[PDB]
Amino acid sequence: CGGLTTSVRPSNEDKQLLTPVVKDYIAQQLGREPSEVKITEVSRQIVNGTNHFLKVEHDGNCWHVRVHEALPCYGGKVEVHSHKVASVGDPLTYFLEH
Amino acid sequence: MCGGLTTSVRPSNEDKQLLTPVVKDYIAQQLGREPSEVKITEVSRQIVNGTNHFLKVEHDGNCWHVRVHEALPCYGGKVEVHSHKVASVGDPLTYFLEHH
Amino acid sequence: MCGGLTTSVRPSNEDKQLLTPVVKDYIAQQLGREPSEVKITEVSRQIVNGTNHFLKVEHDGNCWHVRVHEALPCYGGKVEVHSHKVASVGDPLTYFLEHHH
Amino acid sequence: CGGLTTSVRPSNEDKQLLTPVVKDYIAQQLGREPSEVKITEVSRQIVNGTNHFLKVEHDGNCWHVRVHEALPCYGGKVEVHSHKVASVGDPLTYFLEH
Amino acid sequence: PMCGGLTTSVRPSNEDKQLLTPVVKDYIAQQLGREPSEVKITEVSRQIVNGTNHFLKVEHDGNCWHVRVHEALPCYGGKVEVHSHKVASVGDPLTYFLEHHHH
Amino acid sequence: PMCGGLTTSVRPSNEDKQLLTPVVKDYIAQQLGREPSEVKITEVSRQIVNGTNHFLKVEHDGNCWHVRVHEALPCYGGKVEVHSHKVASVGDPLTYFLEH
Amino acid sequence: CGGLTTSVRPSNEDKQLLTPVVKDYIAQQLGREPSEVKITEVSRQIVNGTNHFLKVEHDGNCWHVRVHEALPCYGGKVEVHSHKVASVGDPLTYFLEH
Amino acid sequence: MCGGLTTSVRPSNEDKQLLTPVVKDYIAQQLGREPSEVKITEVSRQIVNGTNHFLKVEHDGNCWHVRVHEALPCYGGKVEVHSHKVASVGDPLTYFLEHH
Repeated sequence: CGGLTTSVRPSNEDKQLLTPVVKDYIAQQLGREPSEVKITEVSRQIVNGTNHFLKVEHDGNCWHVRVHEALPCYGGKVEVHSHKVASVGDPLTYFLEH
Repeated sequence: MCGGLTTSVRPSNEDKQLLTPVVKDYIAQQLGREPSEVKITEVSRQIVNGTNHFLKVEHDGNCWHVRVHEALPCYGGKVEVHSHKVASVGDPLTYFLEHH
Repeated sequence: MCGGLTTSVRPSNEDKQLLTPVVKDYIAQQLGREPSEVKITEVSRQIVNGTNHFLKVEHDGNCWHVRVHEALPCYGGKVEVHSHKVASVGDPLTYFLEHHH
Repeated sequence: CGGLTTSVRPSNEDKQLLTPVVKDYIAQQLGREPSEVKITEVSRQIVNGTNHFLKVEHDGNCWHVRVHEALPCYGGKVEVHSHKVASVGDPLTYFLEH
Repeated sequence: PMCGGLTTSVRPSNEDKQLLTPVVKDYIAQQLGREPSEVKITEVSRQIVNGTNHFLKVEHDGNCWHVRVHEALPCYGGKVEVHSHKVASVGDPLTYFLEHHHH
Repeated sequence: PMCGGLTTSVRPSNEDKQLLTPVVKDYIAQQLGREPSEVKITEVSRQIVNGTNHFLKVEHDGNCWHVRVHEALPCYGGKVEVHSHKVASVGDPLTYFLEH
Repeated sequence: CGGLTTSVRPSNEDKQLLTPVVKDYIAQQLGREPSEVKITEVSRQIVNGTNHFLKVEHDGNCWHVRVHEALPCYGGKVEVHSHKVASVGDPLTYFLEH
Repeated sequence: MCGGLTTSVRPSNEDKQLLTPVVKDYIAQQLGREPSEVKITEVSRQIVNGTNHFLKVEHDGNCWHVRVHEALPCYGGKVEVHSHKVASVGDPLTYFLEHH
């Protein structure tokens, strides 16, 4: 359940994907302004599940945490996908922090 | 239409049992030591249907595997990188999740 | 793992309200006349997650559009044609569902 | 919701998976095996929903009917995908009749 | 065999009837090729089972079968039994199956 | 996640061959009505089982079957499936059975 | 499965079964018998899994190592529970070294 | 019979992939230095179902948390301490594994 397709070379896929990878991610953290980006291999996984956004207090600090839980028929994995430092009074909203 | 967040609430006991161990382990690995007190005070849920694209990417003589999530349009349509790891060109492209 | 059928039951009122109009119209078109009594006596459900592939297919100088369903492996993995229609090469490949008789 | 992807020419994987299934279907529809079968264009739609298998009595006849209901976020369409003549005593099982 | 003995046969509870009756009814229908009218469970006996199902590819005299063997752990009674088979190819993947030979 | 997935296929160990070969050989012999000449197990994949077998006496339309239903624990997928049945008389004791 | 129950005071059965085992362990760890030993709180975790007993050679030394692997539905943790220095010729048997 | 070990064998590639990193990290922490070559030469498996009892124990004015494993009767019934740590009386009793 939740398996990856056989790796292939990208086709149109390049136009959709390449830009995000080049942009802020890698451009931000990892130095700045990457030169050469080609991809070369792509593999897809269909995922249905739920994101749990959590406010967590630990030892006098406060994080927001994004935990992904895949449905059982999509592999059932539970993983943290990101966190950010927050204040107690901050609203718990959708976020992605690199 | 879909993919909105539920109103933030205090977690149930079931929520705490499922989520706390996973969060606790993540904090421990991020900080390099186990936390003493860990309390989930608020939870909000979002249904997500989409696809993860696992990519082998060569950039300026380096090779990364990158995990990019694409939500379906009716689940908000967001496209985001969720993780990367340094890899060798010969490494198989498999499922991964790499933290910091 | 998923994609099995539930045990057959007599339909609820919700089932009858959702399904009856669609079935009635289908029978009418198949037989060329509206039926008088239509009664759903048993229902069994299957969750399906997969992809529809809409295909333009050329064979011996004819062109069909073909709707092929592919269930995910954990929903049974079946690959099946669900309908076809005669088309021309210049027709756009769009969503369709074609009943023949 | 439930929209089709941009048309592309089929990949080698597409041709390997889909061509045999289509070829067999054409053969059965026409009553003879075709000589050339070529998929020239493909467009994909992700679907989640439920198949309802129904026993239906109408005007002294009995059919099994396969009705697909897409979830609202996958377009919400409700459609008959096939039927077969059945006896009242037949078990209601998975089927596809062309 | 410390564990894995059968309980004393009793009349089923309402919970038993609700869980098991639909499943049995559907199985009978598929076995006979016709839906039964009345289906009643009159007696139940229960066994705890811990063990492993082995799916096997087995080649014999130029034929290939996939075979489902259940092995209970020794302290659950230790029985090793074939439940079913299907004819397969050498090239077929060895996957989960359960074959009833319905009508 | 839930348990009761299949392990990766392997060639059988010597322990596997010793335990399983006799049982399979006998089963083939009974199915075909003659002992096979060559029997080799070439590949094996395992699934953990944790649950309960329900042995049932069932009356349906004036016939009587004994039915063996397996119920996996919730954390092993929760499936309830019939594994076998036999024709019985109404007066027969309900005991352990396996009918091919 | 595999979460910890809410902490409670130990039952009389808990005290009778577990106190001697804990007392003996403390005695061996400290090299002298304790006077007073009291269990004040207990939290329980059901675990199903497998112990892997390993003979491991590293840099000209040989250890036996006991690694516990919980089933996926019991949390999937893989942890070393003990080790002992051994010779290459020693049989690999069940052990627990404190 | 109950909770017996399998016959020792050379590890499979799956065994090496799962177990080697965990063992390597443990050795590193025990010795204070990462080993160069780590090789698993033999493996034996024991299937175990039971319960971990996490205990807060006060003994002669000191406070330990203790992890005691109890195997079910049909898995051998053994009761063993698997680890302890020094704790404060106010510490929450949570899952732990202490190597020191």
